Amino acid sequence: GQLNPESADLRALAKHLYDSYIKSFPLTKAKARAILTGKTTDKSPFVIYDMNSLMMGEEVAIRIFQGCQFRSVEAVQEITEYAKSIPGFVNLDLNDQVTLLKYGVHEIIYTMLASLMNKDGVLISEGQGFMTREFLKSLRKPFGDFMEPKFEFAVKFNALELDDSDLAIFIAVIILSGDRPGLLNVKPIEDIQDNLLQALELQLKLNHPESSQLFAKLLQKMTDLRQIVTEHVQLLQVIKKTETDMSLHPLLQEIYKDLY
Amino acid sequence: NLGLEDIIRKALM
Ligand SMILES: *c1ccc([N+](=O)[O-])cc1C(=O)Nc1cncc(C#N)c1
Repeated sequence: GQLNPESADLRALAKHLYDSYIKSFPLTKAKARAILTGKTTDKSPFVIYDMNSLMMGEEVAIRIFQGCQFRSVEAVQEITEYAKSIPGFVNLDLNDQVTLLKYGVHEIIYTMLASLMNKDGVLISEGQGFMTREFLKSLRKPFGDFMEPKFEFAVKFNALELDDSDLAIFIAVIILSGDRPGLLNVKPIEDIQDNLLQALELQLKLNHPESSQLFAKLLQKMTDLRQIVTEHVQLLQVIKKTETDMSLHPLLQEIYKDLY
Repeated sequence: NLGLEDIIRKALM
């Protein structure tokens, strides 16, 4: 590789995307990791690890999904604002802009949820709480199965040790996916994505010397993101088919509305 | 998910 006009342009694109990402997304990976590693003086979340601690911290499934979707409107808007900053995006056919975002937002929301997760649990209530993974897994069916696949993904994705400057480019690559169904004009999308992929490959070489094949490993994570999104349909089918009791403590319903 | 499409379309305006 050489430092030439093309590589300098790819670094400028990376910086433009990082600056727009910081402007668009108040909750960054750096802020979430500072909380989760105890490297902050200011925020100490309450830990919810069992029914007792749940109380000390003071249709059901469909209500959860309606609630978390409503709570995720702000994220959808932030991702849309970010997309407008990707060079070329707003010049695409408007039908295609909507198609790219309507598929991409779910994958992006799961990518960013991983920043809030470690092997032990997930930040909730705007960083003020931490809900454990094994407590979520212990809840009665179908609830106890909702989040575990996301934790399995997050552990593997977080093992790549990406930072916010890496994530800004990766999220742009997700948005500019020429494979989405119903796209009218695939070539101009792939033209932008090719530029974004070049910028991502250079970013990961410069930022991760000790990683082998990080670019390929990161692109392969898109398979896991897609699987989780695709499985949401099956989860709705499981709910309708569940004949057992699906009551759930009101505070747990509120916690799940903060997830996805 | 027409609700989601409407959110995105409005946010693009
Ligand atoms: C909201 C809260 C909690 C969960 N969960 O625990 O599984 C899920 C949701 C939710 O509605 N997730 C969702 C909604 N629309 C699309 C996709 C995708 N892909 C996920």
